[PDB]
Amino acid sequence: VDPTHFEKRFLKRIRDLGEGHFGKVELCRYDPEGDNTGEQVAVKSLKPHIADLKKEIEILRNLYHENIVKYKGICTGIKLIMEFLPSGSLKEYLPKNKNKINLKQQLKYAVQICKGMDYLGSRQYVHRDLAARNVLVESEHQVKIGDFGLTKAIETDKEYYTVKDDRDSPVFWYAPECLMQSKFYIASDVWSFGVTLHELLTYCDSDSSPMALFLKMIGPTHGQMTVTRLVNTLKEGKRLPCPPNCPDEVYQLMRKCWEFQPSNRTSFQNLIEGFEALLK
Ligand SMILES: COc1ccc(Cl)cc1-c1nn(C)cc1NC(=O)c1cncc2cn[nH]c12
Repeated sequence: VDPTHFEKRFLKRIRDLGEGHFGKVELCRYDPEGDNTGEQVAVKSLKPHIADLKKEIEILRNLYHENIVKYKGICTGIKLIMEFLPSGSLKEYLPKNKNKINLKQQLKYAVQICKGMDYLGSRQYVHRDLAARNVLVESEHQVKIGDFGLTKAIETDKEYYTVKDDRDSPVFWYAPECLMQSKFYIASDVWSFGVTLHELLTYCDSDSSPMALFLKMIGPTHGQMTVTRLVNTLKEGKRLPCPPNCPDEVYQLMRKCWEFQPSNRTSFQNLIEGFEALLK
């Protein structure tokens, strides 16, 4: 028997966890004994794109890191089986736990995301969807990168992957090169980290979201010119403001993620040293 092969007949749905445009994550119990004693697992499936989910499954199967959600297996069409993290994402957790989470804990979460991202980077992968909604909460002390739906492999001796299909893109988290030429470098993930760091520092407050803040800067009435206006503001050197109660030294580390040219951005290794210096 293969412990990574899950039988559909024993995979019992409890409740929905969340959904995207094409994919959904559900809480299930894998109950072969039929008595509700089986382990609870997170299950990713496509709504009634199979090729992309199969590639996501193979990517996650070969990632092994404390700050990366654990692959458990598959249910053959296919479903992706992972460990279940009941606290859900930072987007859902932080607004409900401001009393539990202080700056020091926010900076440790920041270091944790950089380590998981730095490991993905070392495996020649670009995430392309690094946002707080994709960071899962293991406990009040630990976070994990929780989804790899847009992840792509960067070729050896090549510095980026060029994306053909940009239809479901989080443009308010995207670096200028991604917006202008659909070019995804590891430095593009560093740009997205800075935006995810802004979210985490504002406790994922809806009124202060990256989307809300940028629309206040560029104007909300440009329709189809919105990405063009976004690129214009970025070219002008304009950036997301300092989160309230965020010290300048943390803001300055965030500003280095957003250097217009990919080459001038601080790397994940560099950011880790930065946060650890502030924690000590
Ligand atoms: C990263 O999260 C998502 C990614 C894609 C989709 Cl389609 C939904 C969610 C989602 N939305 N929300 C609101 C919560 C989600 N997920 C969880 O709570 C969850 C818990 N334990 C383990 C895993 C693995 N993937 N997701 C997990």
